[PDB]
Amino acid sequence: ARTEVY
Amino acid sequence: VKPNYALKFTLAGHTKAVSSVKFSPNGEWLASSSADKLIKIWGAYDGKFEKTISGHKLGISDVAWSSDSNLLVSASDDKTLKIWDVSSGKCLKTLKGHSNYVFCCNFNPQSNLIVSGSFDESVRIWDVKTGKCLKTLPAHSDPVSAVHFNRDGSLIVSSSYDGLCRIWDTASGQCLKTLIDDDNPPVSFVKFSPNGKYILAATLDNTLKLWDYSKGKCLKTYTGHKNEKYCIFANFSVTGGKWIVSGSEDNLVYIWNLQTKEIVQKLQGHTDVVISTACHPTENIIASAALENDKTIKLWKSDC
Repeated sequence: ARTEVY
Repeated sequence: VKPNYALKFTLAGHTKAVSSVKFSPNGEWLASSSADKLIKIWGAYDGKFEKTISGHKLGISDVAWSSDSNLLVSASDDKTLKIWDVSSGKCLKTLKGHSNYVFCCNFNPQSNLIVSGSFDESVRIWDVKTGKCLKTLPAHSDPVSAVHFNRDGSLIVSSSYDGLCRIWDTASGQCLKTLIDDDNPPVSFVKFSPNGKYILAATLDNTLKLWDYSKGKCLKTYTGHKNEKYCIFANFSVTGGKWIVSGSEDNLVYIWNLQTKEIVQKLQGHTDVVISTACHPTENIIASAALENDKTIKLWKSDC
């Protein structure tokens, strides 16, 4: 998830 | 004084974006986690591939070493954490409890506990020996972006997209303090200073801040970099000059003088957001890692 934009 | 970090190694092993890089306390290894569901262990000084550790069902957002450098904990989209015997690569424990992505994790200095933060908006405290969840702190109102023990282990700092930074008592689980900004930007990273007196907090308004959480006053402010989208790691560099070290969304590694707040160095080489940076425990060595368009890990060495 850290490698994606929330 | 001004650092002179230079590129020594570029490590290409992951097939997806890297999420986190951490140096072992004994200074021997660098651990990397990635969206490719894998953990990799490399030599900290030469970048030599040591091993691939697999078992997670989905991508991994974070890893952390135990104080004895023998264990690794990983936080994954599969809603679990995993405790790994580094020397064998075997999963010792699977920490189950979170109801969404596990985003961040850390051991306490004694390494009997593990703290985790999650997209389920909670912070959990786990016993390493049994793998059981000891406490569940209803910490935030949004995904928890960072969790970190102080050097004594009695405090846990947490951050979130909700705009809050919280100090929790480890023993009781009580929120001991709540740092508040009236403008309330999403807090994407937080970490205790190596003295427990301050917390370094990143906010998604291109700002890093050195806070005295006790008085609730912002002591230092570091800018110049780009950070509006991702939860990028930041670090206190203490082996040489006292620097603040952070990745940036403009593909660079930023290094500030802690006291003067001036940008003292920019490390160039990555071609995507430098999501993660870490500082070697004893040597002037920085590890950096970047997202999908890059997927590499870089090691940088300085004289001071």
